[PDB]
Amino acid sequence: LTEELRTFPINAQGDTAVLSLKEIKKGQQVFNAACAQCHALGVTRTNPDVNLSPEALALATPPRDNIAALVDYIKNPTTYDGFVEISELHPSLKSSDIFPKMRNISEDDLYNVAGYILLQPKVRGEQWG
Amino acid sequence: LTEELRTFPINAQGDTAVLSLKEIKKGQQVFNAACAQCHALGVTRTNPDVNLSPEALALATPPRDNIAALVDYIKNPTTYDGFVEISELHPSLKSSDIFPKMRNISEDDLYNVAGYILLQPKVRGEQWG
Ligand code: HEC
Ligand code: HEC
Repeated sequence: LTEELRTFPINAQGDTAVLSLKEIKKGQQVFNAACAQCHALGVTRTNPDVNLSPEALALATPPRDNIAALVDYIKNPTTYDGFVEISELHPSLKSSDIFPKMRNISEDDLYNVAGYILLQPKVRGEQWG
Repeated sequence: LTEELRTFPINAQGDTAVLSLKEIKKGQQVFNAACAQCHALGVTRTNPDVNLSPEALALATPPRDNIAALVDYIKNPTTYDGFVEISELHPSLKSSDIFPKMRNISEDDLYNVAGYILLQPKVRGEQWG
């Protein structure tokens, strides 16, 4: 896994960040623990269109195709059109009541899961999402 | 439990229906199995304002203060302002994927749970919601 594949847009301004492989291993864990229930393989079980594929992410509002945007999303989940807050029903830090796995999640983890999500299509191609 | 307390508005047109106590016992079961996780005591764990109290229900869009409206809600969940469908994240029949307890739910059950929900404030007063 070259440093190239591990280079992702950290924000929407185009800035790049190189994540360590270790962080990605941790992102996967958090992901497999708190997201795989409805997102295994980068899909969205109950909403096929709003996937974890680059295309879907890029077309979200705002685009969720960069680490910052993905981190924001977990901290403050919103519908695809991004105008209705769904933190009450979607896993988030203010939703840890009905989502036990969100009680010990830290920014570092959010950062890692974000890198993990963005990594998958680079390595699994269209198998992801 | 007189037949009076068991008289509820079946629809928004003001029609009344008298449910049997037996049906209410069954509604409670379905409720305790599929709703108590976020609605025990008629509350909404992750959204305090959108409760199961008569006032909140009556102020929903459309009002969810009659059996038909409540049944519709479970079949097709929508935000409080009733304009965003949240069946993908809220228990419903098209949401039974992530909500196992919704796989064997029948209209009869929906009808019973609806009666149960509407019964609680009549017997628990403000303790409910
Ligand atoms: C089921 C209970 C879910 C779990 C567990 C997680 N997510 Fe989810 N997510 C879910 C739905 C039904 C939706 C669509 C909401 C809508 O109406 O738009 C989503 C969406 C996302 C997205 C946005 C996808 C996109 O814009 O294309 C992301 C970034 C996302 N979810 C990430 C994510 C993560 C990291 C999770 C774990 C912390 C997670 N989700 C859990 C349903 C569910
Ligand atoms: C995982 C959590 C969860 C479960 C389980 C759940 N609900 Fe909800 N429910 C919510 C949330 C959160 C809302 C608020 C949605 C909104 O308006 O944004 C809600 C709202 C509702 C409302 C509308 C309340 C109002 O005042 O308008 C009703 C009716 C309702 N749920 C009934 C049920 C019933 C019946 C079940 C079971 C079949 C159920 N819910 C299971 C989380 C849950």
